[PDB]
Parts: sequence; structure tokens; C-alpha cells
Amino acid sequence: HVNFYRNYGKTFKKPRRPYEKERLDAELKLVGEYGLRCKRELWRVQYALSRIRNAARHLLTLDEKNPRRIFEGAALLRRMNRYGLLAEGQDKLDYVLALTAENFLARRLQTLVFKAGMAKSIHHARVLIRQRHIRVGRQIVNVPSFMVRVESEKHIDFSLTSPFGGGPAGRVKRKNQKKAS
Amino acid sequence: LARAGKVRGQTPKVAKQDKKKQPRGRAHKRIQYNRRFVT
Amino acid sequence: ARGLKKHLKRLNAPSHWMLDKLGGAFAPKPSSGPHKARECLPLILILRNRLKYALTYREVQSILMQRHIMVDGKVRTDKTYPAGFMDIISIPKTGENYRLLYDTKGRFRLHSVRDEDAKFKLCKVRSVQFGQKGIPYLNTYDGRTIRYPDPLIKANDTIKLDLETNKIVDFIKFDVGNVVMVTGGRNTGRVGVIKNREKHKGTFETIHVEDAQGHQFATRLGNVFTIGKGTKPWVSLPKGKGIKLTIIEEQRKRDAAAQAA
Amino acid sequence: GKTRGMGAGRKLKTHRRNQRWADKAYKKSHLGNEWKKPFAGSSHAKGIVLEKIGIEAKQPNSAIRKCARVQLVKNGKKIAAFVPNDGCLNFIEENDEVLIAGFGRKGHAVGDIPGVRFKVVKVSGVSLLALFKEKKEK
Amino acid sequence: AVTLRTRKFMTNRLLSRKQFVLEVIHPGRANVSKADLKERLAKIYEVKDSNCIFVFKFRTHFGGGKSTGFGLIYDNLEAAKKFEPKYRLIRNGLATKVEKSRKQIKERKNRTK
RNA sequence: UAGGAUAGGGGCCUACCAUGGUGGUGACGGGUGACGGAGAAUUAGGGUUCGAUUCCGGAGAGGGAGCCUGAGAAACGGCUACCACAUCCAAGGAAGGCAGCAGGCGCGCAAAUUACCCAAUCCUGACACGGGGAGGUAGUGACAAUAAAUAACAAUACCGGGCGCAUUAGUGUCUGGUAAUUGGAAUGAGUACAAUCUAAAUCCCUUAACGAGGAUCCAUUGGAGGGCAAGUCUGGUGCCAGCAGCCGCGGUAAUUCCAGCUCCAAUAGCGUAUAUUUAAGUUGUUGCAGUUAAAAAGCUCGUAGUUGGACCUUGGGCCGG
Ligand SMILES: [Mg+2]
Ligand SMILES: [Mg+2]
Ligand SMILES: [Mg+2]
Ligand SMILES: [Mg+2]
Ligand SMILES: [Mg+2]
Ligand SMILES: [Mg+2]
Ligand SMILES: [Mg+2]
Ligand SMILES: [Mg+2]
Ligand SMILES: [Mg+2]
Ligand SMILES: [Mg+2]
Ligand SMILES: [Mg+2]
Ligand SMILES: [Mg+2]
Ligand SMILES: [Mg+2]
Ligand SMILES: [Mg+2]
Ligand SMILES: [Mg+2]
Ligand SMILES: [Mg+2]
Ligand SMILES: [Mg+2]
Ligand SMILES: [Mg+2]
Ligand SMILES: [Mg+2]
Ligand SMILES: [Mg+2]
Ligand SMILES: [Mg+2]
Ligand SMILES: [Mg+2]
Repeated sequence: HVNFYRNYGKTFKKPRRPYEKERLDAELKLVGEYGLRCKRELWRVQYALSRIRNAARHLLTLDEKNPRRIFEGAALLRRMNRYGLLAEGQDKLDYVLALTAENFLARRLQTLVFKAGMAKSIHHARVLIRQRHIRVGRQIVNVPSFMVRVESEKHIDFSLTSPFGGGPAGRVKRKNQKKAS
Repeated sequence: LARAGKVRGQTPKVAKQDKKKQPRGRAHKRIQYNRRFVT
Repeated sequence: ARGLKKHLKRLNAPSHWMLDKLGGAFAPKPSSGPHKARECLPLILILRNRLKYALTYREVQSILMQRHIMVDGKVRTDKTYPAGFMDIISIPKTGENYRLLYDTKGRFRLHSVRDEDAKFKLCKVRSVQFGQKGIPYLNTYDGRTIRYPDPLIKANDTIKLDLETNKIVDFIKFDVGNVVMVTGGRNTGRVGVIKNREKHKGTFETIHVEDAQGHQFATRLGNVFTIGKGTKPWVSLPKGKGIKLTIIEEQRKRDAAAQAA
Repeated sequence: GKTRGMGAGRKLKTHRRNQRWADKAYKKSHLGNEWKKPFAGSSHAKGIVLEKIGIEAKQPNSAIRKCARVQLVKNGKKIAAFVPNDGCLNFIEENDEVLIAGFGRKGHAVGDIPGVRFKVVKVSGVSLLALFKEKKEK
Repeated sequence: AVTLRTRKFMTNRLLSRKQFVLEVIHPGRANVSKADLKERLAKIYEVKDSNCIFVFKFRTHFGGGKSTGFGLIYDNLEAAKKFEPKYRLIRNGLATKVEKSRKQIKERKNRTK
């Protein structure tokens, strides 16, 4: 039975010590600031960040002039600079350890919407993403964790079909107008 | 064995209210946020 | 088992067939033919997957029994024919010739040729030795056999075979200093001029090769395939002149590709 | 102390092999007696109740913990099995079919109950929690 | 007010057809029927026969407004008859279908003579 | 050694001769809830446990044994015999083998459909063309994995902290909550013309008119003494019933039981149970311990094992970056 062979794995790991005021408050801080649906969402980011940091660490164990090191470091910094997670002149493979979950929650399309305006609230931003309202280039993205890249940031905008800036109004508008006329 | 269920039967029966739903999902964490350390 | 295994499931199909993992359970299972079925490419993988002349199994069946496809100059109705190295595929409906050549990554390419550089093919000899009544004959790695071979032709050498007179036209003596195109292992694809050949009593004799741009490697005598005498090969090499280049350089070439676009 | 010779790999592997046995958990898993225990290497085990019995509680406490002697239909053993909750014992009845789960502590008796390792989680194929919380009655 | 473009287009005079992957863009429109695409493809390729077209595998990408798929333009309806799978012909109605009941499709009938 | 037999080497077998082969570096035997492997979980490194399973190799068709056809079978969707089991019988006989797909009995903690199709992947035939329970599709599916709804924004309001002065005010700024508050917005869950999908249907992705007032389109699972985040709340019970993984609660002011309000944790998941990995430097090669806590043999000799003192020219260099 092929369709058996399709891989799939996990995206997070629950924290070891379930109940600590300090970690629990730090998690509530991040979930409050970046308007998350639950702390599974926070917990994915640390998993991805831990994977990349471990990738960096294994490289930094080796020495320069090692072809693996040059290639994978170049690739890793390309990946980060494409998502706007490391800045200019900061292409060093040591500032890729210093990145923290602030930086990944900084790129979720909720955050990009709210910081581009167009939301008036970050919790408004999440829902506005989910009611098919914002495209990226020409496709609507209804995922609050879309991780918009820098060569895509310049042109997040409303739909051609959403009521706010696209075409037809919503069903409540059309109800109000139909019972007004 | 004659005492099985003793307190379970002793306790009076009391009924709930119709507490308004506290919103689940995102809005619940919104309330936890702006109730704990925005208040 | 109690007999021959006639199905080959998709994940057992060799790495250089490039065929995807989830397209189905099975793989074309090349018929017992002129090439070793581990170092081959079936005609369905030629038509369907690469050239897209068909889109299914049956459509390649239609292609082949239209009698359109030619191998080594004679029409072929088989659909798991184990074509191999320097087999020529002509499609006279399209007047179009391919010669099946490796690239440096170990995969097959279809390098086009004209008709003058298609009238003949090129293959090495497995062994030359006697037969009935004492007539010498040689056996290639292509399955082909030649009777009354040119008494200089030895084992490991290479020959050209015209597809009309069907005999030798020339032969290159396997020797130091002429170019090869290794056909097995990690070094397969990389052309280059022998600089040394060391023999060991009781096992494989290895060949040291250099890519004409400097890089040097070695491979046992099995997978070398001398193309041309000296530096000049007698066959039109593929798009990248048989140079395997580091992954770093495959990055620089794509950077240089995009920065001029 | 230790043999750190370079050629003493055999000596050290044999030593660890012989001494891994003085560890209780390893000896318990690789001696086989889980397969002479009543579940015989099972998670749960279904059975039939012979009588609701009731057993005293250890000295610091004082009680009558209401247990049921059940018989295992997979291997014929008879055991005791707690009926955990207030008043919930009455739903159990003699010759009702009950699933005997582990009671906790990984095969060793728990709490103030002397000599009981097993809890009843189902009777007549209906959740014993369900009857306690009146979700679904048998 | 819809558009129509093709790509990955190759002509193989082996199977005497021109085969393409079309990339229809229909903003506003729910989707376009394959029949409704037939006349547009026919009038942009002047195939002389709007029955030589067989188009399929349409998607309508997430978010709507753009659909892909494959297309097959034949050059003789004779070749359309012969080089075609049996079901696209039935989709265009060029042939009809029957049903099966396989009790003694072959089993009991392998017993008598 | 001589020969037989085999496709072929061979004690594979025979005749004769020799008495050898293995073993503390564990033979032989015994256990395995043991098919082997690629690999799976956990992993700071080292490791520990697992591996029926879709890829490869082997083995097996109820248990054994023996064979014909054939290139290939000691074949079971072939036969012959025996043992176990069982079917039809007109009472003579005859036919058997689901560890194939589906299903039924039973066993058990524990496992879906007596569906559709050859359209895809490949095989097979005398063969473009038939067949394919291989295989694919639809159905049950909280095994596991992914994304992800259950509301958002506003001003009124009893309010509640700066900030306009801070004095002495008062209200005012992010809107914090109780607001079935008041209000127009947005939408998909669901329904539904269609189209597309499909071998044919279907899921999906698209979308005409429907589809929201917070009671509803309603989110639960476990707790609130510590470990462990969160009640010196209120009634009942009285070392009873019961909780409690451990410590402990309960003998009339119970934060632990049983309940109501409140809160906490995770949240479409969460507990329980067993096996197992980490914790565990409590298996310690990396890396434990042996005066008194568990633990130096009474003492010496000792064979295999383990371990073994120093010494022998690349000693000074030109050379090219
Ligand atoms: Mg088999
Ligand atoms: Mg074949
Ligand atoms: Mg005690
Ligand atoms: Mg002999
Ligand atoms: Mg076994
Ligand atoms: Mg197998
Ligand atoms: Mg059986
Ligand atoms: Mg067999
Ligand atoms: Mg047999
Ligand atoms: Mg059978
Ligand atoms: Mg079955
Ligand atoms: Mg409780
Ligand atoms: Mg309580
Ligand atoms: Mg506690
Ligand atoms: Mg606490
Ligand atoms: Mg508990
Ligand atoms: Mg408690
Ligand atoms: Mg221990
Ligand atoms: Mg222990
Ligand atoms: Mg110790
Ligand atoms: Mg002592
Ligand atoms: Mg000694």
C-alpha cells in the first residue's frame, strides 16, 4: 500500500517541567503580545528555532575552509536573510545562534499585518486573516503563521474580493440594503 | 458493605447556574493576558 | 524463491532512474537484454518520464508498436528494453537521434547527434578469444559479438560499430593517456585522461584519471570506458563537458546565472 | 578498581553482563516472571466477579476499602480489585463482567490497601466512570 | 471577462497531437466548464473541428480565480479515435458505455465444455 | 583414497584405511512471549530498549512425508499417502485446506467493507485489444501526524491606574473586566444552482440565492495541602463513606472526602493502565562504590587473561612562493 511511504513527523515537544511561574509567565507574555490561538503555537517556534540553532552549532564545531561548513552556512544565512530574520552585515553564522522566538513571532503574517496597519489590533489581525481577506502576491493566505519573506513583505494587501477593499460587500451589508430598499 | 454510598447519599443536591460562556480559543488567552498583566 | 522474480517495486528501482516515490507501487523492471539491468534505462522511462512523448503506460505501448522507435538502428517493439550506454535511439518520424550518455551525477541524458555522427555506435569489448574451429571472436559489454576480430584488438579495448556494415571500423587500444568516461560508482560521468593504471595480482586493476580542468580520481577497471585516443573524444560530450564540480561551484554558477538575468 | 587495559574489552563486557543482574528492574524484566503473573504480560485483563468482599486498611488509616474478588478468564487466576469511588461499588454485582486494569505503582500495591494491585474500570462493558458521573448507565 | 493561456506545450507527431498545460485565469468567475473552454480553444487554434479537443485535470487553485489542467488537441479525428483512452471519448460522448456482472464472467463457464 | 549420486564441489552416500574435530576466546545444551536486516523511540556524548509489519533476504501453507509437468516447484488458489478437522450422500462412494480480498466463529484488553474499478503503477497472455481482490478508488477510522474556528471593532456607561494640573481636581488614555449591555461590520461551520474532480460517483479546491446576538452555531479533560500553577470560600459527612501515584486528609470549625461559586493547567484534546527510553554518575567504557552506610576473597602460590622499564638519526639544512 503505497501512500504508506509518505513521511510525516511532529512540529513540537511539550516542555519538561510543566508548572513553573517563570516559564509560564514568559509563555503568556509571548502569547499575549503576538496574539496566539494557544501555546502549541508558541511551542512550534521553539522547535523550529532549536532545529536551526542546533544546525548552526554543529557547523561552528567544525572549522572554516571545510566545504560542508561553507556550503551549509551560506545556505543557512540565505534562509534567514530571505525571511528577514538577520539584518545587514550580520551574515556571520554567529548571529544565527543569537536569534530568539521573538524573531520568529516577528514574521508571522498576523504580525506583518498589524505592523503594516490594516488591522487596528493583533487579535483583529488574526481573524481578518481567517475570513479570506488578505492576499500576499495574488493568492489569499488564510494562515496566521505564513512567515512572510522580505521579498514578499512590500505587497501584502487586501483582496480583490473582500468587502473592505475588493469588490462586493458582505452578507450583512446586502441584508441591510435589501431591507432598507 | 452496608455503608457503601453513605456520604454520596448524605450530601444535598444542588444545581448550577447558566454562567455565560467564557470565550474559548484565542479570546480566552486575550482575557487571561489583559486580566493578569494589563490590569 | 522457486523461480524468477518478475515484478520490481518502485523503491527498489535504482537511484539514477530518478522516478518519484509516490507514483505507484512498481517500476518497469527491465527485461533481460543487452545491458545489465542495473546500468540501464528502459524505453518507457525514455518516452514517458523524460521526453514526455506519452503520459501513461499504454501511451508508450502505442508509441512502440507504431514501430516508431529504433535502437542501435533496428526497430524495437519492447517496452522494458534495457538500453544502456551509447545506445542510439532514432525516431525517423522526427528525423531525430539521441545517444544515451551519462552526466557527471551518474544519471542518463539524451545527447543529440546528427546523422553522420549517428551512423555508428561505440562500445568496449569484454573479451576476445576463440570459438568453433578456432575462429577468434570478441564479446562486448553490449552483448554484441564480432567474428574475425582485428588481431590487434585485445580485451578492455573499445571499438566503433557501423550500423550498416555491422563490423569494426576502428578500435582504440585501452592504454594510458587516452580519455575515458566512467560508467559506475560515485565517479560515473566524469571524463578525463588516464594518468596511471596499477594492477594487483588476484583482483581489480585501477585507473587514475584527471578531469581536463585538474581534478583527479581513481576507479577500478570495471567502469572505465575509453572514448577517444588522446585527449579528443570520438563522441559529442554532454552539455557540461564531463566535469563534476563541487556543490559550492554549483552554487556560484546559479548565482552567476541569476545575476545576469 | 577498573580494568582499563586496552585488550580487556572481553573482561569488561562480561563484567557488565554478569552485574546487570543485580539490578532489580533488569532482573524483573529479563527473568520472565511477568509471564507467571496474573495478567501474564497484559495491560488490562477481563474477568468475572465472584463476590464483593471489602478489606481493612493499613495501620495509619482505618477503613473498609471495598474490593471485589474477580477471576480472570484468560488464565483462571483469582485476585482482588478495588472499586474506586464513593458509593460506586453498588454498580458492581456478583458475576458481572469486569475489566481489571492496573491500580497504579506498576504492579505493586498502592495506598493504605493491603495486598491489592488491581482496579476495576469497566463492568458489563460500561464505563465505571460513566456510571459514577451518570453519563451513561448500564 | 476571462483569459486563456497555455504552457509546457509540446507537439509530438508520434501520437499526432499537440499537448499543453493550460493555465486559465477567470477572475470573478466561479469556474469555466470544459465545454465552455472547447469553443475558445477551437477558435484560437482553428482546429477545423471542435471535437478534436480533449481537456481535463482542472483544479481551481486555493483562493479561486485561476485553474490549471491538461489539454490535448488532435489533428485527425481518426487519430483521436485510435490513440485515446476509452473514457475521454465517452466524456465527449463519442462512444457509449456498458455495465458488468461478473458471476460466471468466466468461472462457471470454465466448467462445461 | 576409490567410487556412486547430483547441474556441480562436498561424507551428499558407499567400501576400505586412519582417529580424529570442538571446547574458559563459553563448545555442547538449555531459554527466548527470537525469522535477519534497512531501520523505530529516546538521545549533550557514550548508550538503553525495540524491530510482526508494506523495501530486501529467508521460511511456510492444518502437521509431516513423497512426487509428476516444466527452464524453473519437493509447488498446495497441483497431485499421492498418513494423522488431526470437517462437507455431500439416493448409504454405494465422492470432494476437501482463506498465514489471498471481503466476511463469519472463537480467542482474547485489543483490530474496518461480504463495496467499485482496471482509469493510474506494473505484471501477464498467442497479446495495441483480454485478465489482474496485484494495485487504485469510495465506506468505518481521535493508531499517529498537519494547518486550524468557537468571535472582532467601536463609542455609552458604575467604575479602575497614569497621562491634559497634579495640586485641589477630576474622569481619560492603552480600553482592562461585569456588562442577555447598544450598534452597524466580517465570516465559515452547515445548507445549496452549478462547475470541476472521478474509470463512474465522492472528499477537496472554486463559487448563485441562504446561512449570528451570545441563551446561541453553547469546549472539554484533569485538578485547587505539598511535590505542582491554582480556595485559611460556603453546606453535608464524622478515622464512617471516601481521597491520596509518595507524604498524608478523614476521630464535629475537613483549603485533600461529597457537593455549589471561584480559579488553575492543557485545550480538540486530556487522564488512567502496562512495556519501554530520559531522569539514573541507581549499570557508571566516557562515569559509581567497597574504614564505619550494600560491598576487599583468611592468606599465599598459580596456569590461561589483562598489563609491561630505557635505548636504535630523519640530528644541521639550501631551496621557492
Ligand atoms: Mg513470493
Ligand atoms: Mg518486462
Ligand atoms: Mg505510611
Ligand atoms: Mg570424489
Ligand atoms: Mg516465534
Ligand atoms: Mg517479505
Ligand atoms: Mg489456519
Ligand atoms: Mg513453498
Ligand atoms: Mg507442499
Ligand atoms: Mg487458498
Ligand atoms: Mg482476509
Ligand atoms: Mg474533585
Ligand atoms: Mg473540592
Ligand atoms: Mg497538590
Ligand atoms: Mg502553588
Ligand atoms: Mg489520581
Ligand atoms: Mg489533592
Ligand atoms: Mg537499582
Ligand atoms: Mg531503579
Ligand atoms: Mg552508588
Ligand atoms: Mg558494611
Ligand atoms: Mg600468567
